Amino acid sequence: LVLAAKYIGAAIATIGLTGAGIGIAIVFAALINGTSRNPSLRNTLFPFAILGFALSEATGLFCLMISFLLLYG
Amino acid sequence: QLVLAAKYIGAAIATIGLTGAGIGIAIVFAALINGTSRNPSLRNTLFPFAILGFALSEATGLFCLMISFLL
Amino acid sequence: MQLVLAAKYIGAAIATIGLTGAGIGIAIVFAALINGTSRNPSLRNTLFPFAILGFALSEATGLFCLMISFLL
Amino acid sequence: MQLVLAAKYIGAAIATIGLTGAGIGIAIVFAALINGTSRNPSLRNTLFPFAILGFALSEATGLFCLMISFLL
Amino acid sequence: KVSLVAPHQAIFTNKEVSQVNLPASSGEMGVLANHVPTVEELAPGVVEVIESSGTASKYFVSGGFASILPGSKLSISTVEAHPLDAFSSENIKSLLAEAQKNASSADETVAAEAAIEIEVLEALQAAV
Amino acid sequence: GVAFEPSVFPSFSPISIEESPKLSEFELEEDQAIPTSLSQISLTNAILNAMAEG
Repeated sequence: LVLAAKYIGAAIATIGLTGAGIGIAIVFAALINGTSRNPSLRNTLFPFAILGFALSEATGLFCLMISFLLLYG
Repeated sequence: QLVLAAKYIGAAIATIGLTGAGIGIAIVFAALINGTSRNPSLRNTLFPFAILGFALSEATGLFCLMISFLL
Repeated sequence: MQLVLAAKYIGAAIATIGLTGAGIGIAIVFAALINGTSRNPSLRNTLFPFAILGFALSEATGLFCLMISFLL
Repeated sequence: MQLVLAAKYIGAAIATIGLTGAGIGIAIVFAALINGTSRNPSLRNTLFPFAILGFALSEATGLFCLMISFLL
Repeated sequence: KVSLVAPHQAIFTNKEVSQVNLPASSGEMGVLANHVPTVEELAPGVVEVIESSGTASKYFVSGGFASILPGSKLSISTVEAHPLDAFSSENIKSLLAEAQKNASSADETVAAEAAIEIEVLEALQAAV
Repeated sequence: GVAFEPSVFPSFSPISIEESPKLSEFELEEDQAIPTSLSQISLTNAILNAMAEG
């Protein structure tokens, strides 16, 4: 029962990838549509896209650590 | 073996709440990036609402991850 | 009681799925308020009272669902 | 009983999944009220009666779903 | 506070109004006390301005650009602005019948100009 | 109502109407003709005011 529960722990915990994958596209859609309005190119919108993507990707990295720990430790 | 098998499932199904916390950080940043190009919400003003709004949306992910790692 | 202890750990995991509505709810009110304060008018009043009172009502679902998960 | 005690913990956790509809319902009415108040003047009137009455109808789904979870 | 200035005379001129509903291109929007800056195109509809109580004056505008300022100012610049009582029902039927028969009957800009005149005449005749 | 003076009025083109400072404050449709339409309408409006004053 202990060995069978470790394999299912790394699969049910991967359901949180929908928020991290769609979050990178939601921030990129507003930056691409706003850059063509003249003239958010150098910095401004380009600098906020790198820092804004790290906050949305923090949920995917934290959820993946709990799934990998059940199969190794 | 029933108590040890239930501890692994307590942290896997509880991680499904990351969809609201992950998409919430990008939804607040999408409206601030599109609104800053309308002249001239740059220094402060919109920067204080985006920093305070992102911390309130991230409180759901930190609270849900505490009950899953406590098993 | 092996069956009672197995259902106690599984109760805190299925009840935590409601964080998607509470997590995305606080960002929906902040996205519409940040895009409306940049043009007509300010952010110190009018929309400031609705953003503080609106975020407290949407966050009640996360606190109520977390009490049943920690007590089981 | 072992079977009756295991089903009670699973009933309170599966019923907590309905908080996504109740949490997003309060944020949906707050997003339209924050953006609609900037046009003036539906802050203290007009949309003021619709925001208080509309939030009570969306909150009825969360209170009815939470009663069956605590009673099981 | 409105500024309905046409190309012949001044209607509102000074800021002494309350509410005004003018048909725009998107929808039939109405300005309140201090509307937001939403300068949109005005379609051929009825531009009624409520004066405090029920003293509204229905002005059939021919289309323009309802510009709104951020300091409680509404500039409704139109080409022609006449009242609803300044039009006859017998003379309006002659222009609507001639534009329908001339549409899709020739070439150049003769068929394209008849389609816009038939749509503006049908909206003014239904609001009597 | 007795004397006059020769004045002048400038007219912007289509490339100068969209490159203003507070040009994005109004709800203008970018899909339809809004920049070229506002520049062409200003030339006929300024010519009618100059001919009436002249």
